Amino acid sequence: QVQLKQSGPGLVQPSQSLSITCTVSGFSLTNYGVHWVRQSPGKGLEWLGVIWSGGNTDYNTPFTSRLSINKDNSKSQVFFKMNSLQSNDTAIYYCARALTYYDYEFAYWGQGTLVTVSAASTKGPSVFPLAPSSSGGTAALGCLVKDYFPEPVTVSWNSGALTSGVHTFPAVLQSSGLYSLSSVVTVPSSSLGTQTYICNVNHKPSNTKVDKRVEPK
Amino acid sequence: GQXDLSTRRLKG
Amino acid sequence: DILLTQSPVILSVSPGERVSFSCRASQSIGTNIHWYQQRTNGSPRLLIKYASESISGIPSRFSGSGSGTDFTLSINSVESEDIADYYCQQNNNWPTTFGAGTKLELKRTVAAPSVFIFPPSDEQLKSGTASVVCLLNNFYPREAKVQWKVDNALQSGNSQESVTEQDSKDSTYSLSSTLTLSKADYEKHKVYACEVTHQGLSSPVTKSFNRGA
Repeated sequence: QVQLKQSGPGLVQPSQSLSITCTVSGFSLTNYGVHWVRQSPGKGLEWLGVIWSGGNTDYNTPFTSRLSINKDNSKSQVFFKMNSLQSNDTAIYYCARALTYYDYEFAYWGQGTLVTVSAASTKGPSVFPLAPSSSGGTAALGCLVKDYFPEPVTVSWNSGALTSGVHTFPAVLQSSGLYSLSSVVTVPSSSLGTQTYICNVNHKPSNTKVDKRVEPK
Repeated sequence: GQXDLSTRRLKG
Repeated sequence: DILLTQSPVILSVSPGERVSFSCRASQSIGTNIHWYQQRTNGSPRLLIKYASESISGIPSRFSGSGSGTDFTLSINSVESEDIADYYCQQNNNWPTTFGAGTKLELKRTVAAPSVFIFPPSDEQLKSGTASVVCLLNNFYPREAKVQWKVDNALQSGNSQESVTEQDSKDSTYSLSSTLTLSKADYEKHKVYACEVTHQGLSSPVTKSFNRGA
C-alpha cells in the first residue's frame, strides 16, 4: 500500500544544514504532492512546506530563506534540506501525503526523523543485562542501554517475536550529557530454561547494533 | 502542554 | 496565522464513557478542519477530515461536528486503545496550522505494582560504574514513590525515574528507578533495598539483595 519511509535519525551541529530523504511507494510522485511537517517542544505541529506533483514548492513564511525541497520522480525520492539550524530546530520531522493531490488532509505520514541540534559527539551505548533471579511464576528481565548520544535507540526482543509484556521506558538524560534507558519484559519463570531472551539494541547515529542475551545469573 | 521528544506525547 | 485553541489540555475518562474534544479557531474557518490521533512514539493518524467526514479504517465511534469557530471531536464509547493525544488542523487560511492538542487519559481500577530489583551486572562493574534498577510493573494510578537504601542509608539525588505512558490494553503504568553509584561505592556496601509506596499497597513493598548473594 501507500508508504513513506524517511532516512535515519541524525545529529546536526549548530548553524549547519539538515538533510532528509523521503522515499515513497504505493503511488507516483507525479500524481501527489509531498508535505513536510515537524513537531518541536516549543511549537508542536508545524507545517514547513510542500513539493507538488509538477515540481512547484511552497515554503511556510519563517522557512522561505533556509528551506529547500527537491525530488526525483523516477526514484520516488523527495529531498528535504534546511539550513543554519539552531537548538530550537530540534524536533521530529515528518514527510506526509494528503488524500488528494491538491489538498492538505494528511492521511499518510513517514515514521519521522528525530533531529538533534548539538555540538556534542555521537556516542554508541553499552548494553547490560537486567538478570532475573528468585513473582508467582513470573520473572522479570531486561536490558540497560546506557551512555549514548544522541537519541533515539530502538529495542526489540527476540527479533520482534516477543512483544507481550515488553516495556521500553523513555530515555532519561544523565548529568554527563548522555542518554540512558531500560527495556523490560515479564515472562514465565519456567520458560527461562527452554527459551532464549535477546534484546536487539540499535543506535543508528553511531552504527551500534548489539544483541544482548539475558540469562539468570 | 509541551511535546516531549522522548515519547512523541504531550507532557505539561 | 490562525490560532487554534484546544480544550481541555487533559481529558480523563473511564472506558465506555463519552468524551468530546474542543477546537476553537481565532476566526471563522467554516468546516475546513481535520482531526488527528497520535499514540506514543507514533505519527499523526487522520481521524476526521472537514469537521465531520469519515476516514477509511477509522472506528465508527470517532465522529466530529462544528462549524465557524467551534468544533468538536467525539468518541461515543471510548476504549483503552484510544489513549493518545488528539490534534485539530485548520486549512481555511494559508498556512495550515495545528492546535496544541489534548491528552486523553483513561481511568481504571487501582492496580498494585509488581516490584523487581536488579543488581548491576558484572559486565558494567568493569566500566567503573554500578547501576541498580528497581522495576514497578503494571500499576495504577501513576503516583508512586521509590526509596533507595544502602546499608540502611537513605539515598538521595543519585537516582532517576522513568515512567511509561498508559498501556493501550490494561491502561496501567510501569516505572523504572535507576540508582547509580561508583564501583568503589558499590563494593563498600552490602544491602541494596528498594522500597515502593503506592495506593494499591496497604504497606510499602521492599525488594532487596546483598552484593554477592
